[PDB]
Amino acid sequence: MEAAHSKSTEECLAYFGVSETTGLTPDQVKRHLEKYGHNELPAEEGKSLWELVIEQFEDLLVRILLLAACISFVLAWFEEGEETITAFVEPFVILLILIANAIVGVWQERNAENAIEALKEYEPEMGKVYRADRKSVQRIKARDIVPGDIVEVAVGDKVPADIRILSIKSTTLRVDQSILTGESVSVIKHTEPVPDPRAVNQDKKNMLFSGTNIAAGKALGIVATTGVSTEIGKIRDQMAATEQDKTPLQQKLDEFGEQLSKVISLICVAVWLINIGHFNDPVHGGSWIRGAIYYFKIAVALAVAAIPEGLPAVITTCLALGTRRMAKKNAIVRSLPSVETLGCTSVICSDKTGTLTTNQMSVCKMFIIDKVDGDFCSLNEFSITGSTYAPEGEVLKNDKPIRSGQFDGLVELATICALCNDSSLDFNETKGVYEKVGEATETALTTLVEKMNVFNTEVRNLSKVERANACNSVIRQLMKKEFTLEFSRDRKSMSVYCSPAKSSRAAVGNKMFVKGAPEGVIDRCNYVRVGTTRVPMTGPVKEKILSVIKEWGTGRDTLRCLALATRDTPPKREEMVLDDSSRFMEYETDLTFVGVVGMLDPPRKEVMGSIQLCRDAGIRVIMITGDNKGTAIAICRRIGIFGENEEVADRAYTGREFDDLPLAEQREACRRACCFARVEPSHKSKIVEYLQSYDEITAMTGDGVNDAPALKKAEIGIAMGSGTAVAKTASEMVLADDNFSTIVAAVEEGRAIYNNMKQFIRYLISSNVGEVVCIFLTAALGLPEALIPVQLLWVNLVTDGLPATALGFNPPDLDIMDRPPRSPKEPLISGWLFFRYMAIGGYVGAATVGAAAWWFMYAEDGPGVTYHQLTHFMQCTEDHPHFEGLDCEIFEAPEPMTMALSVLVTIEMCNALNSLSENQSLMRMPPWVNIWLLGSICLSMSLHFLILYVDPLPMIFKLKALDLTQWLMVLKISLPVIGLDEILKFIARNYLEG
Ligand SMILES: C/C=C(/C)C(=O)O[C@H]1C(C)=C2[C@H]([C@@H]1OC(=O)CCCCCCC)[C@@](C)(OC(C)=O)C[C@H](OC(=O)CCC)[C@@]1(O)[C@H]2OC(=O)[C@@]1(C)O
Ligand code: ALF
Ligand SMILES: [Mg+2]
Repeated sequence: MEAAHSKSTEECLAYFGVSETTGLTPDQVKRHLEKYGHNELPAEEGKSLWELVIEQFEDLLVRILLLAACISFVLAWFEEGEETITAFVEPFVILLILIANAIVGVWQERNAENAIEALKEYEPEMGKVYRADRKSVQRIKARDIVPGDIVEVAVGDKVPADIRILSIKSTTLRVDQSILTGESVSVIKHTEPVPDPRAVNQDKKNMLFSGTNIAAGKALGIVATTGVSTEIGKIRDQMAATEQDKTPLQQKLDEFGEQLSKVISLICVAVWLINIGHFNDPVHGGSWIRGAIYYFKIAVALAVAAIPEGLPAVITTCLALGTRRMAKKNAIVRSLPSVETLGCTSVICSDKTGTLTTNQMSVCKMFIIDKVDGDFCSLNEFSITGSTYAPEGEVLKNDKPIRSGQFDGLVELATICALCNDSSLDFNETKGVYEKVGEATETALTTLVEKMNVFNTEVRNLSKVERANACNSVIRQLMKKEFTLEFSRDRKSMSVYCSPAKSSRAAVGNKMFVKGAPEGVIDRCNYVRVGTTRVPMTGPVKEKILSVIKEWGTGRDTLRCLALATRDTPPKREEMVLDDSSRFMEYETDLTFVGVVGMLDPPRKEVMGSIQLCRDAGIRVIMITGDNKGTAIAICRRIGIFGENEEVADRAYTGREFDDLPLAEQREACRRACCFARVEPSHKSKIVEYLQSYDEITAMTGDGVNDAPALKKAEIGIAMGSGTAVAKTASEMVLADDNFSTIVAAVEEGRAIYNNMKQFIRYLISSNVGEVVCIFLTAALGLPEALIPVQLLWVNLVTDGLPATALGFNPPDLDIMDRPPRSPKEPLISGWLFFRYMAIGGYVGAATVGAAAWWFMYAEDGPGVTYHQLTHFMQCTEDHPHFEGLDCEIFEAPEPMTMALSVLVTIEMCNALNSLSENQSLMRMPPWVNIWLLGSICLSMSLHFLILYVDPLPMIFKLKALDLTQWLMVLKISLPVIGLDEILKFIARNYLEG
């Protein structure tokens, strides 16, 4: 039944045609079970052993790299009897690399806790229903419950399905709806219909939602919806499909892969445009069965030269080290790519209760009557320090430490708070902190009495376990609580009947201690406490009291105010009907006013300063809470979201107010307003979505189950350490210390890491640019293979793979948190830098080829072979009278290819030094700052020498250890790339922007 809250109790029974007295018939259960299904959220584990491997090769650059491997494999059979020592190594290596990068990712992604499974923990196993089978209550499986079942719930039970309340058996039905609102405050329910068909969950006070637990009371109701048709089902549904969108950096890499395929499939064709002059002459020495292989030998040569392999290993390494670095800053990272994304955060959507606050009710203000004289009435106001449930704090009279035991009014005030209280305080020995037992608004009273200590009970020597209820127990020893007149809706108040300790039952001295809403209580007061004396409640007195409650109730404070009064002469114990709540108000009349306490969920001390740091960083903070707007706006003023006296008429909306706005004005409101209160779980994710339509990298912080849809939807989901498991499993990061200042340091790292990532991304790509040009020349000019598609691999894995990771330890800027967040669409290479790295790629491509061609023309151990005959390396064993010189097997020798490799390697060792900064010369900024970069380089060099000397290594790379004559030439070609960029750096900082 949709919108059962809008219909009456009798209208819901008619919808299913079920008797409230008997229940569903076994026939009715059969039909409903087939129609609506089982009351159960569908489990979901998308990650399987096979499907996690398939998605690894879904990358475009992987597909291109894969094909080459296939091609490499095909072109390995055909080989002579002098070079057949190695043939399958290149394809084998490509395949191995492909598997390794893919395999590592799975291990760093498969290890993920399923959020839906955690959500199903809020699904009870058993349920209590009434059916036509047996007259007694049947306890069956909760999944066997169907819409129409007459379900009974009691105190401590967990609500199985979304239920329309039929009858409340107890006086009141208190319900904890923290899974939907994020507030643990008990909600008093009723059976009256809620006319508004668009009312939110906080408004549906006649409904019982699945997953929630009964705080107190017994009730009977009818099932409205089951399974995914419930409010907790809507949470489950929003936690499916594409859980996380690609990071802005991944979008840049995906943009790179797309345009890279447009180039390789054009350059190969560009070479095809060149090879025309050879097809003219009628030659049958190289038909179509051999002349087409030349295009596949350059395709795989351009593939490994274009695709920046090794980069997935460098990024993963840098991100893994960044996690451990942030781990020491109490920041647990569950998703590595979210690190880069957090640095680009411009908007932080935050939760109020438990996140911005401590989720621990604290009484901070209280006043009693000072003196009364006619129209004059002064008060004794006090302030209480402490933001936790712990008995740590003092009472302040005009910001002075004054003992509460002196004031007789405070002695009676503490007495009421101790007795008229169904809750207690407990010290968790495992966690080492004080926790509440019962109602939060009641444990606050327990904590207050402990702080006050009106009888000066020596408690500084008691253990923390015994300290919890020390001062409260002292008061209990004075007054024996006979019984309590439980809370009523017609009263908005609660009283307890107490007799003096060690006294008869027919004795005189019993008292009733009342606690409730200020309006109703004060109106039922006819007297006023002045210390130990009593004066009549007059006009001016009542008005003065109501005035202060008005101030504490609304304003910069906005406190939950409770009035405290006692019945000096209560009815006799026998003349009080306890089975009738309608008579309780008459019992709570002729009261004597004592005092008023004010309580609130206090903000954390490190929040206001943190938000300011976010504002200084160019990041705005928005509050999205399920709490009421009144406290929401107040807390916003307390932490700096709103001004102390700023007009926020059009800067704060409720859930219902937000739903009334059209889609256009809703999207706009997310950019204007900063406070959204009394919202459903779906509202939070919708606000994030709207902000993501402005291309804003938005983050989400929370701790509750109702935050899960927003935590998942946002780019960076942040969960509190002392929060729910659902919140953690649906988040990217977890604040272990529960500090909001941790986020500031996390963003600082996120910006610092990316800047270092912004360097070796350029370093590896610029290397690949020089490799493509190198292959483009030798393929379209006539020269033999200068660099084979096997050497490049080791270059883009070990030679360049090490200095790239070494650039991840570059010293970050000092003004990194004084600059607004970078644009998500900001390109890595554009403008002058696009031309700068274009010249470098052309230099490396030229330098490399020249080196291999230097071993021919101007050589020392090579045959003088000029350019007029060097390009025709194919015509040697088939054309001798026009070409002979020396040996025929010289073009495919392991000597000139090593010369090109030695230059390429040495250049990248120099290019790594140029990649230390964007527009800062090496002369100005010392190259010896990063000791790690020198190190990567040295290791690589040795490796570059290790790959030469150790004979079983140049066997597969076709290399040769250069002598003094050949090496020295390398330094004379690679080194002037330093001065090349150096000028380019000077121009960009003297003609553009430094
Ligand atoms: C590595 C091999 C090169 C040849 C290549 O294909 O990359 C291009 C291409 C894909 C882009 C270009 C390359 O374009 C060229 O260099 C033009 C080649 C013409 C030569 C022919 C003349 C005879 C990048 C490399 O140019 C240089 C000059 O820096 C910069 C940048 O790339 C980045 O910022 C790195 C992203 C990982 C991209 O414009 C990028 O495309 C866009 O999506 C970006 C944002 O990616
Ligand atoms: F703690 Al909330 F909305 F879940 F403020
Ligand atoms: Mg919360």
